[PDB]
Amino acid sequence: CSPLECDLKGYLDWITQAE
Amino acid sequence: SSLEEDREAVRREAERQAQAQLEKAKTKPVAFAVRTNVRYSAAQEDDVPVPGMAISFEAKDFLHVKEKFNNDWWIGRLVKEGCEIGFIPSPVKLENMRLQHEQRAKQHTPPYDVVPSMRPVVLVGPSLKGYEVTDMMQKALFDFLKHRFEGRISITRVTADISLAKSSLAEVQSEIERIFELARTLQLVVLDADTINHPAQLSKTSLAPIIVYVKISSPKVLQRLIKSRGKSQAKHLNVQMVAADKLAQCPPQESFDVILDENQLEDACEHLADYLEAYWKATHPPS
Ligand SMILES: *Cc1cccc(C*)c1
Ligand code: NI
Repeated sequence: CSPLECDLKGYLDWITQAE
Repeated sequence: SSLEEDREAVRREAERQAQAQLEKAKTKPVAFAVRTNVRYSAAQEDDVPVPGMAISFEAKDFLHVKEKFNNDWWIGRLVKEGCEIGFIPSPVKLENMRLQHEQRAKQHTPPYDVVPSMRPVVLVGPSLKGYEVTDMMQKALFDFLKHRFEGRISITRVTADISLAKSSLAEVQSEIERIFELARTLQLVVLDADTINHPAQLSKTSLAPIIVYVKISSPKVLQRLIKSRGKSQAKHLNVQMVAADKLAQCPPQESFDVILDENQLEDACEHLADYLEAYWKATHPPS
C-alpha cells in the first residue's frame, strides 16, 4: 500500500494514545 | 636578580589561589546561564587567572556560570559534555578589549544574554495548538516525557502570550520569571505554551528555547487526520493547513533544534528522548 496510508495510520494510532 | 624571582613567586601564588578557587567551584551549584552573542578565543595577553584554563566559545554557545573570580573573570563551563569548568571573560573584560583597542587607536550588542539554566522545551506543530490533531499528538509526547524523565523533569502549562516578551505585560513578565525559576535546579523544563505556533514568536525573548518541530511531512495526511476528527474540527481545516505550511517553510537549521517527522509515536518519542538525554549530559558533567 501507499506511503500516505501508512503515515496516516501511524498518526491515527499516535492520536488514540492521547484519548 | 633575586627580585625577579620575587615577581615570579607573586604571579604563581596568585595562580595557585585562582586554581584553588577553581577546584572548589567544581561542586558548587550553577548560579545562572548565558547565551553568547559573540565569539571568544583565549590569548596569552588576556591575563587568565590560571593560564591554560580560559573557556573559548563561538557565538550562540551556552555557558553555565557558577561564580565570580573578579570583575574581569567568571568561573563556569561551556554546556557541552566533556567540558569542565574554567575561566569565562566577564562582559567588562570583553568590552575593555574593544575599549582598550579604541583608547590606544585615538592616541551596541552585549556579549551575553542571561538565559534559563536549562533551555525550556517548546513543541511546535504539526498544526495549530487549540485544535485536536495538534493538541492530542503533543499531549501524547508530554505524557511520554513525564514518564521517561520522572524525577528529572518539570512540565508546565503557559497560557500567557509569552511571545509578547521581547495587565498582560505583567502576567507575561511573571511567567518569564517562573520559567527561569523552574530551570534553576537544572531539571529538564518543558513548556506547554498555548500561544506559540511558530519559532519566530519566541525569537526576541530571552527564553532561548529548545524548539521541537512535530512535523507531518505530507499535507494530504494532515488533511485526512483533521477530517478524521469530524465536522467541528474539519470546519477549521483551512487555518490548520496554512499554520502547517508556515512551519514547513521555516529554514530548519535556523528555526529548530529537533525535528520529529516520524509517523510512529514510539520513534518520535525515542528521537526526542535521545536529544534530551544528550542535553542532560551536557548540562550535568561528572565533574
Ligand atoms: C500497507 C502497509 C505496508 C507496510 C507498511 C505500512 C505502514 C503499511
Ligand atoms: Ni514506569
